[PDB]
Amino acid sequence: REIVCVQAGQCGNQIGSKFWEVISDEHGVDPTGTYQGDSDLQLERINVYFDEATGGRYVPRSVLIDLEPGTMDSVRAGPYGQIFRPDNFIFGQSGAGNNWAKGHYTEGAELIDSVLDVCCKEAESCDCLQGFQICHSLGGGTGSGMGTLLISKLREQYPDRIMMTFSIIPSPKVSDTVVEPYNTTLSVHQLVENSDESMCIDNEALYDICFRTLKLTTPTFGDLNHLVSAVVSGVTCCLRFPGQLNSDLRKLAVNLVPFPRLHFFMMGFAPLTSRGSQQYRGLSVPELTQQMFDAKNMMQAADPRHGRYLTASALFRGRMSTKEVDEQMLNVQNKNSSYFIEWIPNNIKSSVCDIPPKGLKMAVTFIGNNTCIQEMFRRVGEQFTLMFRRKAFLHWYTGEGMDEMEFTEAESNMNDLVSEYQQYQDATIE
Amino acid sequence: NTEPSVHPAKKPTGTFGREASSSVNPSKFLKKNEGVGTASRGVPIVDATKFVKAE
Amino acid sequence: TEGRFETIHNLRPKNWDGRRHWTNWHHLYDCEKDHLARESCPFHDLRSGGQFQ
Amino acid sequence: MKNSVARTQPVRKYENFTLENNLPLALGANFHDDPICRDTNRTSHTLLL
Amino acid sequence: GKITAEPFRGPNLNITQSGLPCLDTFKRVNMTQTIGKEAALAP
Amino acid sequence: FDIRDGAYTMHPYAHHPRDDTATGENYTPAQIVPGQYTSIARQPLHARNAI
Amino acid sequence: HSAGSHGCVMYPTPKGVPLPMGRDRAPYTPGVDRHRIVPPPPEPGAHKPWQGSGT
Amino acid sequence: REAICIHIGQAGCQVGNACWELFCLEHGIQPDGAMPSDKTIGVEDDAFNTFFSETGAGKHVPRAVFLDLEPTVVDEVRTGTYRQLFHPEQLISGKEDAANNYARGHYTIGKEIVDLCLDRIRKLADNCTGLQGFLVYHAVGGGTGSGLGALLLERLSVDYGKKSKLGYTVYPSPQVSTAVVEPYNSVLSTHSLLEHTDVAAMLDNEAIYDLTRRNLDIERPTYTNLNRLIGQVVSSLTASLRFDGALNVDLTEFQTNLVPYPRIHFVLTSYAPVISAEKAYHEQLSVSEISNAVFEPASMMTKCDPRHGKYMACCLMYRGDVVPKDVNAAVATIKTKRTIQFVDWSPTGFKCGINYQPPTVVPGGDLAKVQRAVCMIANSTAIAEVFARIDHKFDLMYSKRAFVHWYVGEGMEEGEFSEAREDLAALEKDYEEVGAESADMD
Amino acid sequence: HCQCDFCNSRRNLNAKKSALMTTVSHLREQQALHNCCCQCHDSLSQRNYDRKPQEPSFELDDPEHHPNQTELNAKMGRNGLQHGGEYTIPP
Ligand SMILES: Nc1nc2c(ncn2[C@@H]2O[C@H](COP(=O)(O)OP(=O)(O)OP(=O)(O)O)[C@@H](O)[C@H]2O)c(=O)[nH]1
Ligand SMILES: Nc1nc2c(ncn2[C@@H]2O[C@H](COP(=O)(O)OP(=O)(O)O)[C@@H](O)[C@H]2O)c(=O)[nH]1
Ligand SMILES: [Mg+2]
Ligand SMILES: [Zn+2]
Ligand SMILES: [Zn+2]
Repeated sequence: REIVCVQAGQCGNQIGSKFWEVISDEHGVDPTGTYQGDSDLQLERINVYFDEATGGRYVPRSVLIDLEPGTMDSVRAGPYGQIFRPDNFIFGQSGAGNNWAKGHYTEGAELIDSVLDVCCKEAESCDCLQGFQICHSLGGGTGSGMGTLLISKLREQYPDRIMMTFSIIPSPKVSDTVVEPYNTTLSVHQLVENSDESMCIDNEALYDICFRTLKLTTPTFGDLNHLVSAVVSGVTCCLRFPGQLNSDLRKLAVNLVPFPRLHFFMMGFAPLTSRGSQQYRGLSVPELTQQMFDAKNMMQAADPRHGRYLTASALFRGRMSTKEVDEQMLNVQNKNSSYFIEWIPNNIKSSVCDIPPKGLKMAVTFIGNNTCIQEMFRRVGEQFTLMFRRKAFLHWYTGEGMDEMEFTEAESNMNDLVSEYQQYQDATIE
Repeated sequence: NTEPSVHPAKKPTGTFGREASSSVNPSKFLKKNEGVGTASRGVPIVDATKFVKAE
Repeated sequence: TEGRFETIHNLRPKNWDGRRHWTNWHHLYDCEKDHLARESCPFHDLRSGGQFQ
Repeated sequence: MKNSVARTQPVRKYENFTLENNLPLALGANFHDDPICRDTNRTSHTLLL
Repeated sequence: GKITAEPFRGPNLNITQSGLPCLDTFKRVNMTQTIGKEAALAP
Repeated sequence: FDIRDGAYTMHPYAHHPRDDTATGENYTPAQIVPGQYTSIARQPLHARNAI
Repeated sequence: HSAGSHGCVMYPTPKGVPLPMGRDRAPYTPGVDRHRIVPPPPEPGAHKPWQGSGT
Repeated sequence: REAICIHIGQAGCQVGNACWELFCLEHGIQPDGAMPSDKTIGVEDDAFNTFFSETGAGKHVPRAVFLDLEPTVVDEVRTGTYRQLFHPEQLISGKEDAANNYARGHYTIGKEIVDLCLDRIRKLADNCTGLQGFLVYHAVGGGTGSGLGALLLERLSVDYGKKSKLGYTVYPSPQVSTAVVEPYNSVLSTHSLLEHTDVAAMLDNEAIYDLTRRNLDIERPTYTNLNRLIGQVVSSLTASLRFDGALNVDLTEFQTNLVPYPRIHFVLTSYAPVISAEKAYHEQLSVSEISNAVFEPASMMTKCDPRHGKYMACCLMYRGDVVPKDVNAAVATIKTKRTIQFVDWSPTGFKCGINYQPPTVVPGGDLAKVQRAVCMIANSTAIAEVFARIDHKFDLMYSKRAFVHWYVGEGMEEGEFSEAREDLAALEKDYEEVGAESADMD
Repeated sequence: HCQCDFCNSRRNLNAKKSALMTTVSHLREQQALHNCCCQCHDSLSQRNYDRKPQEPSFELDDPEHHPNQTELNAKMGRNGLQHGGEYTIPP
């Protein structure tokens, strides 16, 4: 059961470098690539993320794509950068210009065949292939355009596998890019047709986690990318270690998605707490559940109290009793019953895995399907309509060649997604 | 009389790849409800093949 | 626990004592009150001990 | 590249690394990404050298 | 609960992983391989 | 105590881990958690690592 | 009072012990269903909720 | 004189580990499959034969298959302590799970694996001379357990015909729950279990958690405790085949005495001296006290209350120090009680069994050691109440077709939901009708 | 929530006090925004008050997410089906 990773654009390549550091640490792989681990449990599932080189060494199954090699050059110079296969780095000779239309239509079609060739070479080598995993930002240029292009091509070529994306989305308070509404709207239009499941993270939520919860004096992008790599590596933990109640990406999708358009999820990770306050409270399943539902530990700016949970999933790592898990999930569902959709008799799936991350006794990652995501799409659609009515920056996209009808189609599809979420929020049995 | 698996062991394009640069045109954009038909979206893909399901 | 049965006050969710239930919707059992009271796990912790029912 | 052929990929330090100091990779402890822990900030085209 | 009636713990009691009550401590059963591949390949 | 950017802050001379609990033994980071690499069916009970 | 409250917990009364009462004037008989409803299957022309977009 | 065990999916394999641990320790087979015997021909026993066969090298091997679609649990069995006990062909594992879809297991994926399982079962049945049934362990809440268990029971029922199939089934608990789609899989499962099983024993984890909290003194129970209790029950029922006794009971006697009509085959199970070591100091354990214990609803391993129904038949298995006269006095006292009720068409309500071998003690276990025990399996109309809670959850989800697109995409007609829901309604009405007192001329 | 008289009185007092506090806070905010107290700023203040959002509530009786099934059965008249049915045994 093998995963193929794709890293696209600056954000994707930077998060990927930290992810592969975390994964190499968890499996005891030296930065030279030699296995140096200390239990057979580490070795017996190494195939899931690593390919095997001949003597000691293991090589990681990842494709790196960008239009200018600067980010790749930064990751290759990093402490673990050498592990990556040289042939897996694909780059052009001129930048995306932070423009979606360039990234999708002009430099996209120039590079895409070499990326598809590398992805096919990696996919056809597996004895049984599990889903693809893609990291990119939606506000950027090459990330949005080529990520969604590649996703569409892989969905044509591999329609029976799983398609998973991790995606960075614009903060509600401060923009990092002026043309964010166009790139976001077009990317969400592509994703809602093509994708099976998409996770969304706000950089503002990571800043608030670091400053308020962890009380870090001088946080850096390494910390935000470590938080993301921690949750990403947690979702896959049941694929690659033993446990009392195994789980799988397809099983998560089957329990989380009621209808095929409603596949956008919120993420959180629970045992966040500052080193000074750790002495006051010990680790236990009630404590993890309390942190798990605390909005302080959720990676988006929208708050659950303005919506309702359709479904949720919790993956627990560590040696613990099933009784405490079951009774905690029952007590939380009964005590907060107005925030859970009533025509589903039980909204939470649990899973339990024996092996925690090093130096923590227990951890849980939380995935939530909540209607408050509609507020984000509504905000993006508002900002899009403000820009489009006035043709605010439209000549760049039209000069590349896009029909305005593309913009009206993407707006209509997102507006229907918002309406569908709002209707299911307020539905009733009658 | 059946194929070995529900997953296709027969496929036209594998590791050889296909010409994807010639398929992208700005005047042939994607429309609503025009995505790839997939078993997760509720379409019975297995009925197109010759795989014999359990009666 | 808030909503415990050992108080005169009713801190349970709205219409909890007459909620939609397998003894009421699409069925009609004479023992609806007993099963409604039994399946209230975090609220009968003194009556049942630390038991589910 | 079209520069002198004697150039080679430079050497970087990246001090204060938890994995090299017998410590777990804890949350909020990625000191090796702090710019004060590097010895230079000059970007070098390592993918060609 | 209350621990004021609990018996004391002696200094020679093994409370580590070796003192676990399991199939190892039951000396009636023999865990050394006698017949099979592992016993064949044993030094 | 001070308020910065809408959040509370404490000076680290009154917010720090404890300096006691020095057991005088050497351990790798994989030996911090007892039973780090054993499953429930292999060993369903919890105990300190063997010396 | 030979059978008892059948495991039910009744509110105490200053006099005697209360006993459960059936629907209308019928005798108490737990475990027997008075009115069972099986909903009809959906009509063939009904719109499938996963077929398309919009509300 | 033998029985073959079929273990399906995660719950069934994990319960199998506890069962085979117990049967090994009770007979005395070492973990590598060896057992010393007598050197003179004719002075030897046979009790192992019900569960083990010996190889020409003297290794013992058990009459079981382990079936799973995911590798992890079977690889855990392969790498554990009992590695050398099982034959490697018996441990069968696929590539990928049925993803909580009954439809995926039944149509798409179990269809690939089912013929290997049937070939292994055939190879077992050829190495027998008095096979008298199949024991099946599965959960109906998950995808592969429901779908492949149903498909395999259908195929077994065609190939073997009259041979009996007795199921131990973990049904979805009435308010503890683990997955969202449990009602659909359990509803679709119950139709196959209805057609293709001779007696079905129902279990709920919530009841065994309550039992381990109330009777045992365990603050944090886990699945190994529940699986050890299930193993003890199975050992009690099969002890009648394996050891000397006053009143033996062959597996056909269970079906003859317990099943009044061919559809009315779902039974409740309970076990008496579940007690902690501290309690053993202060409790006498006479025949009549444990017989009184087996009738308390706090003793049951399924979350149903039998006071809301009527008993049709009870089968009481006593093992240990019991005298038939004490069993008779106990049963007559139970018969005297007015809180215990039998349908008026079943006057002689009881079957008894008496075996001399007391229950075995497992090194890590939580039960006390006791000189005698009694185990009961009983048929009662109260079980109709258990199905109604699953059907209500099905109606709640199905009113909006909440997840149906997965099932329809993976190969199933929408019609199958309505058929199964109507079949469970008819089964509920059958249990209502069979339990109605007397009749009238008009 | 609870149906005692004390709880009802507390809820009514809370409603009145919350309304008054919201009104006075909005007027203070508008006065701070404009730095004037003339009559010409009342229309824009009313428009801003109308534009102000409020937190949602899911315990309302308009979508009615928490039905009282026993009261509904008593009102409709589901007292039991005499003479049996196609799915119910006659008593
Ligand atoms: N008593 C008991 N219940 C278990 C055990 N393992 C799982 N269950 C329960 O059975 C249900 C889950 O069924 P699974 O066995 O995991 O399903 P599956 O056979 O693996 O099917 P797939 O997920 O498609 O592979 C849940 O209700 C669990 O609580 C166990 O070891 N003992
Ligand atoms: N969390 C995180 N966000 C990033 C990182 N790099 C860029 N971003 C964000 O992603 C957006 C910019 O997209 P970008 O990656 O530059 O698009 P590109 O030019 O196509 O590669 C902005 O919102 C940035 O704040 C990173 O390393 N971590
Ligand atoms: Mg499974
Ligand atoms: Zn009150
Ligand atoms: Zn003014």
